[PDB]
Amino acid sequence: APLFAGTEHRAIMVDSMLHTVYRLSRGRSLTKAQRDVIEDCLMALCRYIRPSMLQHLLRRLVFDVPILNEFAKMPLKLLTNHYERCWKYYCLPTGWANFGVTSEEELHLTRKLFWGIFDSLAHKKYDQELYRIAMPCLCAIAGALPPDYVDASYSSKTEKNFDPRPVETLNVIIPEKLDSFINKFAEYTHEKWAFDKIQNNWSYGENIDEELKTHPMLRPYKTFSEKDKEIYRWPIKESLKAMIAWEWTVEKAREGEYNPQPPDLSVVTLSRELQAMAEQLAENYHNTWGRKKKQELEAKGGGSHPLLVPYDTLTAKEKARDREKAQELLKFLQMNGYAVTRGLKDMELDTSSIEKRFAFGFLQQLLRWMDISQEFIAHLEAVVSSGRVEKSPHEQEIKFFAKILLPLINQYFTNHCLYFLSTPAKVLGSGGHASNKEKEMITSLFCKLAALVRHRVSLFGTDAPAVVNCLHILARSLDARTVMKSGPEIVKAGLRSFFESASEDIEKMVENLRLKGVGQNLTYTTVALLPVLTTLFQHIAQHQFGDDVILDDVQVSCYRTLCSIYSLGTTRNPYVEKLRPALGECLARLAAAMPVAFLEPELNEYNACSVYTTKSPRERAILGLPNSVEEMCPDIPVLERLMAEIGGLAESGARYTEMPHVIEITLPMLCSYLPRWWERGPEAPPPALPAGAPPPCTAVTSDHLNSLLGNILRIIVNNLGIDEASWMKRLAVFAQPIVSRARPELLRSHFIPTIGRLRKRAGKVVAEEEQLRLEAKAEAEEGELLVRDEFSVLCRDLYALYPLLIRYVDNNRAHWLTEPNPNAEELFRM
Amino acid sequence: LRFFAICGLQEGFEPFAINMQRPVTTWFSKSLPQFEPVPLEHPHYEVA
Repeated sequence: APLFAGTEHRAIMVDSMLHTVYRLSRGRSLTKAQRDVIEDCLMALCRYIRPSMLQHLLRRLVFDVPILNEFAKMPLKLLTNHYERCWKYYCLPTGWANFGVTSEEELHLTRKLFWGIFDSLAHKKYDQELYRIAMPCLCAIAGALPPDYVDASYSSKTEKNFDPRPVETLNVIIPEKLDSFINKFAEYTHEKWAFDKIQNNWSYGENIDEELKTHPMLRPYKTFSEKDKEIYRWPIKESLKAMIAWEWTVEKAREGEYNPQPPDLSVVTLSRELQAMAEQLAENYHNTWGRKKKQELEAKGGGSHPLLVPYDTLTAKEKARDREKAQELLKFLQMNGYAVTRGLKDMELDTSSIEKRFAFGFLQQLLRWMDISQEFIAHLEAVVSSGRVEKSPHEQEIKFFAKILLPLINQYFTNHCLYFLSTPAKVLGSGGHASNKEKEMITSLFCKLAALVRHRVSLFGTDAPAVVNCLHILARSLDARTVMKSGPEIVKAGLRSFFESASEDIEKMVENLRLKGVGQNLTYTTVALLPVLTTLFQHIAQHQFGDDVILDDVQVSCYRTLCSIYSLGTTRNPYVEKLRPALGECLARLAAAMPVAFLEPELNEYNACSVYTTKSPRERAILGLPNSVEEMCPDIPVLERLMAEIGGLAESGARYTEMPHVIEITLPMLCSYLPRWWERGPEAPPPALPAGAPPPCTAVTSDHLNSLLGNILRIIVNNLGIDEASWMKRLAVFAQPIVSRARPELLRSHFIPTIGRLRKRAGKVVAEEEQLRLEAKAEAEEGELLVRDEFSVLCRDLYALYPLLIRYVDNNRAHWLTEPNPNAEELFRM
Repeated sequence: LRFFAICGLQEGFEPFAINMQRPVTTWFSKSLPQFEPVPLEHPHYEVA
């Protein structure tokens, strides 16, 4: 198989081989081992064949796989592997390196395959094997398809080993006006065929022969015999009767406008609707042609015609050969003035390129299945609460939603995250940016999924982790700035309701912890809300959406969540102790996201992205908002009060048990808060200083960041050497961001003594280890675990402190090297 | 050199033209079309 790579020069033979092997695989009376060998050969070949050569095989698979019968299993794996391998060839605009780029026909076949499999799997009953085999294939195809790909040949009706039945033309009668048209187009076709001869150098004569270059029946249409008039009119009769069976109404509203004299129809141009009718005409022509070839196959007793695949599947060039006859017939109809009307939902859609985008239809289907999920989840909750019934009318839909949709959502919105975040001004992804409507649809999907999960984690059972992962992916892929600035009131209210409900649930958790509804709320929060809310806030802070998203009602809800968490922080309990880490992480992300300096409200009136500034004094009275920002929820201490308290605790050297709330909740909050508001406060880069700038809403300066880092180091060294301190790594991770902005004095003041103590402890422990090595047998066995535990705690302390040191070293490395520093030399020594 | 001392000097890296008594000569891609013999291994064009 590997030798088959780069076999372009024999593409026809390779395609014939692939077709023959696929037929052998589909063959009957074949033992299981033989079928396995054939399937292995097909997969090995397709592994190495170039993606472009597999187009013809994909054309057959498009027809075969959607049935999703037993034979359909191997094609599913084949397509999965092929698309996973060649995802670049289809997705990227530049294409896979050295392999070219996909074509319009290949992408159209890919979409046909995806939607056929999706619909068949959705309608089919649940089967574990089929659902496990198909889902990877759907994910691979979705990843391969470009998010913004638009199919030129889109049919709203999307109607439909093969059925070659054409329409019953002979059954329906033919109007007399259409019969006159039949005669006129008959001599037109005669003249066009005469022009074909004159192009081929053929002329009039007594008989048809290649050497003669003459035709016997090329007499003028006036003397053109009676029989051949019928021969030439009969295809025209069949076409017109076909449109009549289609119930399309053709009316001669407008008056129609040897040596061959065929009128030139190229001037006449088919519109979208005319081109659609002519597409269907070519469809009927191939359908009758395939019926005849099926008759030939029946006479033979076997075999399959290579061109038996459907018209839409057939490549454009093959379509073109038959497209010529239908388009010429309809162009002549127009020239004669005949107008054909049927009515198209295709016109109803119109160009609608954005709606034609693949991701658009995918998200539409996802939202429809969100509605179905709401329905059957409501039914399941109703039955579980009382009147238990095992019928489960929506069992198939539940299995589909849980097994196919959720992994599909996860994979698709993990692969194409940047496409949905890119904006026309700035493009994050390789190419293409999601439309505003697509962004709104994904936001609606996230909100609907969150509402579906609300207080139903137990109902979702083992699928709750998958649903929460999908929520994480959707939140990370959610673009909120554009949705808020220009988005439907419905979707904006949906996201605002998500935030408000999150705030309410967190308030309920806080009050319950302070002390089955309580259990349900606690488990739902801890499992889905705090992680999902943390991810959403991290995304907003990272992408700077904070100033745009968190405004007005969102600001109110964020205030509530913020200081509700802070109030819970004061309370002492085992559940609170367990929950403290997640609450602290969520608080840190919220602090990094908020656009208002909550810690310092005295200078709020300068801030423009505040509810008080935006809303009029008459407003905020309809809402239950306090008149003064200070009262918005007083419990939060002021920024400088918090800084004084942290310094006091650090100087007092209290252990972790003394201030569990501080280290876990407050310190991460300040670590996230200080950099953000320094960037906006004094000492900041002045890009807007030349223009009129109001006084900064915040008073944070580099002094605050230096002091906080010093206090954090003091706390870590005070708690140095404790038996169990799991908070140390979290504190180091949360304190990294502030480390960049450490004054040079920090080295001497804090880092040198701390690393010195660590070095002293390491020396003592290694001395103990050497003494143990000197000892032997039980003396060696005893104390080995003691020195091992000492080494473990020392490693914990080093991994807590060194991550901060490395960042500090990097910023001051250049200055230390430029100007020799004895402090740097001593730190190197330690 | 502005950042050689900060990064590169201690790692043992040496300036490219450190001990060259004359400036290094350079060649640039001139965009003036010129007639040149058809390569004997040209992928697309063959002269017999």
